[PDB]
Parts: sequence; structure tokens; C-alpha cells
Amino acid sequence: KKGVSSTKNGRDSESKRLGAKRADGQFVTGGSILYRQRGTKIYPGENVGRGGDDTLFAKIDGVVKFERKGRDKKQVSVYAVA
Amino acid sequence: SRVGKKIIDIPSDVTVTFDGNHVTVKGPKGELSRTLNERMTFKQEENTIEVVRPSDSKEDRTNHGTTRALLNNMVQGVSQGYVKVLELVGVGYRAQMQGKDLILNVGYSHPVEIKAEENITFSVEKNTVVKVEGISKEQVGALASNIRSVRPPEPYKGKGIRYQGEYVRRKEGKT
Amino acid sequence: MKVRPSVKPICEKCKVIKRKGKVMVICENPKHKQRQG
RNA sequence: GAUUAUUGGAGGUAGAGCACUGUUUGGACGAGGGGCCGGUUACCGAAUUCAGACAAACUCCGAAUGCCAAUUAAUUUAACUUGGGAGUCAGAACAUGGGUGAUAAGGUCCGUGUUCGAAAGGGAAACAGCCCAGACCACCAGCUAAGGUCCCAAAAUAUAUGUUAAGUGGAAAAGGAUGUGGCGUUGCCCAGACAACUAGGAUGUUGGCUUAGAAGCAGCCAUCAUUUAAAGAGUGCGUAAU
RNA sequence: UAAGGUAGCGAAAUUCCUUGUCGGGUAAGUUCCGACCCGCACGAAAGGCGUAACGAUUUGGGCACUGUCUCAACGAGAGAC
RNA sequence: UGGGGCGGUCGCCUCCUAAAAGGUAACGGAGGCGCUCAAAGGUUCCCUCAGAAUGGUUGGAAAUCAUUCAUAGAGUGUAAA
RNA sequence: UUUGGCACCUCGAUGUCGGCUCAUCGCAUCCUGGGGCUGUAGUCGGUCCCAAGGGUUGGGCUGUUCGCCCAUUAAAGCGGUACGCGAGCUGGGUUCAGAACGUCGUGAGACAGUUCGGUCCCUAUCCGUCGUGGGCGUAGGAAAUUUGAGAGGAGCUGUCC
Repeated sequence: KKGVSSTKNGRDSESKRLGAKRADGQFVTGGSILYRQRGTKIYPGENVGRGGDDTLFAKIDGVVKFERKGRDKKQVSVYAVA
Repeated sequence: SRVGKKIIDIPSDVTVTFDGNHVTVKGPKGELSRTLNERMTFKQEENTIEVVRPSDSKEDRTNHGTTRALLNNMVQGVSQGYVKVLELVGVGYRAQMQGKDLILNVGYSHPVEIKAEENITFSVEKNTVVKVEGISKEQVGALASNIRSVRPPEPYKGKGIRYQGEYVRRKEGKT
Repeated sequence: MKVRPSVKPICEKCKVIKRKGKVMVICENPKHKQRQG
């Protein structure tokens, strides 16, 4: 049609699929991922590596336990009982 | 819609007989029939009466008062005379009496004439004390209240048909 | 007095009476009682 | 594989809520500037409290519901892999959630459901998406659904109850009646409610301002007792004083 | 800047303000003629101004004339039937 | 591309829309990017808040310094989280 | 019944603003008509209501939509109907190809800023409307006159005495 003019703000980011990938009670692999985050919402505990981007992995295979960490924070405790 | 302080409706020597739904004013001066109502059962013990109010419905209690006040108008007018006194003035245009009639030189094409009524006494004392004696309010009270409107007192001069309790007003006479 | 939207009497000896059935008010306040919801 | 009882967990929605961030301080609060000579007081910057209100891009809090996974339990019947052959990319309307638009649009974009498309039949008068509901073929058999039961047209002019008077039923908003009941109060209230028939409803004295003189309207009242069954330095409609 | 339109013609096949201005003409002129220039975007060889004659040329006005028309009616015919 | 249309924009990152898992639109809302640190990196051993008032050479209150609380309100190389 | 927004129908065509001739419905009425009512004695002006039954000029000046004017009139209405009607009329206008001017564009060319000029087809099959006949029937047959179920038409005004 007629004059419609310059126009700017349609800018956003091709997203990323963050958060968790596995859950309570579930059994895992060695290089298995347990979470994709940024910062520390949760804190790796037992048998847990933390890669560069705050990604957490379990150092072993085994099953999980999320739990509190502090008085008000949270962590992981992988166990490979079998 | 506030009328019910008086609901007595007592007869007189004039006799309130019946003709069915009709009801007849008779006696010394009477022989005029008219229907009171249907549900409003009227009754006279010896010489006292009052409209029975069956159920006092909206319609029934309005008809109570109709029949009460209208039979009161009857025993007022057919017995005594529904007598209403009034006066008359007609000025410049030659509004002239004719006894039981009148003429106006309104002075149109044709000056135009006026007449009297029937069964109602137009008793003229001095050509401006006219008594209108009849039988009731609905029709002859309508006569008394329409003769005033026949040629009513026009304000800015004051000529027309007046009651004994009427007056003339004026107008902001600005063409 | 000088005319209004209406006339300007107010009195309330309000003869809200039917004349043989025609409802009206023989009164001085036509300003308040209308229909209503 | 599925459904659900049993789990266990993740998480920050709705809602709450000011605790941060902060949106509009009502109030004061004391000062600084300031009116003033460095001062007074105003008000503020601001902060002091008290104090509340608000939030898509505010959160100390925080659901339901859904997501993931469990000897998870039981009841179902799936489920997965491989590879062969395909069509689909303009979707539409309703409920619903949201945005945008004008708390416009049978709009427009996403989303959660459902139907059509690809699905007839019954109901909505007719009426692709609405309500009920899936047909293998017969059959002059029966039971029901949505909806319906005075005639066209099948079924109750059925019962029993009510409300309403408008043909509402079978035209909307605001505004405004009681027009009526009801439901509860109200102040009554049998002395006697509350409009009305009506009893008498008048003064030393408009006294002060008395405004065009004006002595209930184009206006301020010091607004003193009753003549007295009930009553006023005059309840009520005049815009000429009366 | 290299310089800024000179004559001139002007609200014009080109005026937005604009029917700018104002008569003449018509009873009445959104035009026409005339004149004022306030020239958006006026100017002289892809020329400026004025000219007799010329024109199946454009436009305004008038006279004649007349069924163009009020206001339509009759006849003749070809069609028609 | 709510007809083409002029305008614009076209590649990446943060948030909100987004509906408590994740994921998701709009010529829909707000903002950063087309790098930088040989020290802002690595590794041992210390420190620990701005800010606020408190307030006083300073004083445009405040700088510097000092008393006490401050939620990391400090701040962290590069927007927002 | 304005300017709009949405893009459903129609681009294997629903083909034109105006005006002409015809209409035809409304009312939120201009005239007439009635009433009431006022800062209306009637008029006045104005007002409110009832009112739609009817009626509602002719010229000049703009294709222009449009308005302005000159004279009348009782008024000189507002609307609706494919912005009522073009298989009934013209096309003035706009749009066609030419040409001119002004502006813009390097230019091709564009604008709209104007102007002159520039091609409007149809044997009516159905429904439908105006009329016209034919057929048949109306418990006996023929001629003439008839009632009318209903349907249609009719109603404007102003003036002198």
C-alpha cells in the first residue's frame, strides 16, 4: 500500500534448551548430562563434574538424588549402588 | 389515588332501586337508571347504604369508590339538583343574549349563534348568574366544567365563561 | 418565571389520580416519578 | 506401550505481596535552599517515620493443573527397530487462553481442546464447524439420546406448585416507577402508622442587614414567648412588594 | 558561486495561497472582456512582444431565423400487423 | 509486505510476550554484537562491601580521611539475565 | 445515509459519475392540517405533539460532486432503492492511443498542474407487467339483465366577496 516507514524492534535470540535432562531415581551414564544452566542454581555434590558453562555431569554412572544443599539451596548426590 | 376517607354513600328519600346491573334513582325526583357495577353489590337496609367491597381488589376497590361517589352524585343531583352557578362575559364582538339562546357578532363571514341545553335548568337570575341544575358529576359536572371551556376567559382582555370562583389573568402581550 | 426545560412548580399534594381511568397527577411535581428499572 | 492409585522430584505461573526494584507521597517530620542576612517561614531536593495504593518486562511468598522418572502398584494393549511406497506446507469455525486492533470486527497471530475438511443420521424452521451421535447389509420389531409432548407434526390441553399480565413471553444501554409482589429491616403501631379528608392553622414584631420601596424568590437572618386540642421572628406553587 | 532575470508579459493551455484585486457586461456571469502583479513554479532562438490576411481552428457575445423547447398534434410513406 | 507500494528490515546474543517442565507467533515489545584482558589469564597467601548517615581542612553535603550499620544495594572489561 | 478498517462473493469480466425519462418506500414533515405552548393578546418568532394523505418552481452561473445568484411559490424537505433505473437515452466528464504548457526526472519518462481532441453491441427463450383472445366448467339446456367477494382509483390548493 502507501507509505509505511522505517521499522526496528523485532530482535530476539535463537534460543537454547536449558534446564534438566534427567530426573529423580533415574539411572545414568558416565559422560551423561544432568542439567544445562547458567550460574549456579544447583550445586554439584557427589560424583559430579561441572563443565565450563555450569553444565553438570555425573562423574560416574549411577542414580541421582537432588536435595537441599545449604539451608535454602540445592545440590545433587549421585549414587551408583547396584 | 387517595379517595377513601368517605365511603359511606347513604341514600335519601329518593329511592336507589335496582334494574339488574342497572340501578334506578327514583322517589320524589328520579326515574334515572344507570349501572353501578358488576361485583360491587349495593344494598340499602332501611335508609342507609354503602358499597360492599368484595375482596378490595384493585379493580373492585376502585369500583367501590366509583359506585359510592356516583350514587352520591345521583342522590345529590336527581334529588336536590346538581346545581352549579356561573357567569358570562363577551366583549366588543357583539356577544348578546337571546333568552334561552345567544348570538355573537364575532363578525366573521357570518356572525355565529349559540343555544341552551336539555333536562338541565339554565336558570338565569340577571343574565350573569346562571345556575346549571342537573343530576351528576360525570355528565353534568362535565357540563359545568365544559361550559367554562366553551368560551373561556381569554387573559389579556378577560371575556369568557367564568364560574363564581374563577378569575382572569393576563399575558406578556408582545407581538 | 422564565420558562425552563420544564415548568418549575414542585408541590406535592400529589393527586396521582385517574380521571375515569386516564392516569395522571393533579399536582406540581412531574419531575421525579417516571418509569423505572 | 498405555491408563489410572502409590511415588519422588524439578519449577516460580495464577493468586498474593512490597521485602528489593520501584510506580501516584495524604499526612506530618526535622533540617539544606529559601523568603532574610548565616539564619526566621513556605515548600520542597531529600530523607524521618506513620501511611498506604500499583506492576508484561518488581518479587521475600506461592497454588491448582501439567512435565520427568519410579519393584512404583493394578487394568488394558500396545510399543520399538529396520527398510519399501506416499500425500500433506492456502486450513475453517466454536470454547478457551493471550497478544494486536478501538476491553472493534464472522478480524489478525500464537496457544490448549473439539468438529469439519475426510462423516452421513437426529436437534437448532431453514442453518459445513453449534448440541446428541459414527452406517457392514437387511426387516411394517423394540429401548433410549440430544432434544420434546394444543394443530400443521409423534408423543402429556399430564399432575402439583407457584410467579407474571406484558402477547412480555416472543427488542438492547444509561437514566429514571414502586407498577407490583417478595424477602428482611425501617418508625412506627393499634393510643393508632404514612398520603389524603378535613379542626384551627393568628401576633407585640422584621427586630437587626431591611436589598428596586419589598414585610414567605433574583437577599444575610441575633433568627424572643405563644393566640395555644395539633402550628411557625410563617412547612408549601409566585422570579411584579402584597 | 561563474554568475545571478535585462527588457518584458503576468493569477496566464503555467497560481498553492486563489473565483488574489475590481469594474464591465447579465436580473442573476464558478466563466468572458478589461484591469491590478501578491511572478508558489515570469522571462527572451528546444526564443520574448505586436501584428493585417488566413482557418471543415478554439472560445465569448449579438442579430436573423426557426417544433431545439414549453407542448406536443396531425398527415404521407417504408417497416410493422 | 494485512494488495502491490515508499519506507524500512534481512547475521548472532539477553529479556517479555510464553500460558510454574522444556518449547512457540506477530511490519510484536525493550536492549547488546561484529570484541577485549600476557594480565581482567594460570597458581599459592592475604583482604572484604559499596552506599548511608555519622563529619569533619576538604566542603559546591560529599573529594581524601574517620565512627557505626549496611547484601553484596559493592562491584566485578565488554547490554540483560 | 461520512472518512475509514476486515478481505467473504465476484478478475474463464457482476462493465461507467452525472444528467434525461420513469418511478417507488419511508419520516427523523418543507407546505398545507390540527391541536397545545412561549420572553405567543392572534399573528408573532419560537415551542411540543399529532401528523405522511398528498404535494414539493423556472432560469443563470461550475462535467465538476457542488454551491451562489435572479424571479415565484404555501412551500420550493430530508432520505431509501447496485451511491433507485444505461440488455430504456446521452456521455459533458473520466481512460484509451495525438498534442501543448508548467514542474520533476541525466534520460527513457513521470506528475496532475492544467488544456484542445478523441467508437457506447444485442431478432427477448423463461419469470414478470400492459393488455388481448382461445380452451374448458359451473348436475337440464339457451338469451338477456344482474348482486358483488372483494380489487383498484379518487381526495392538492390558494383567492374575492
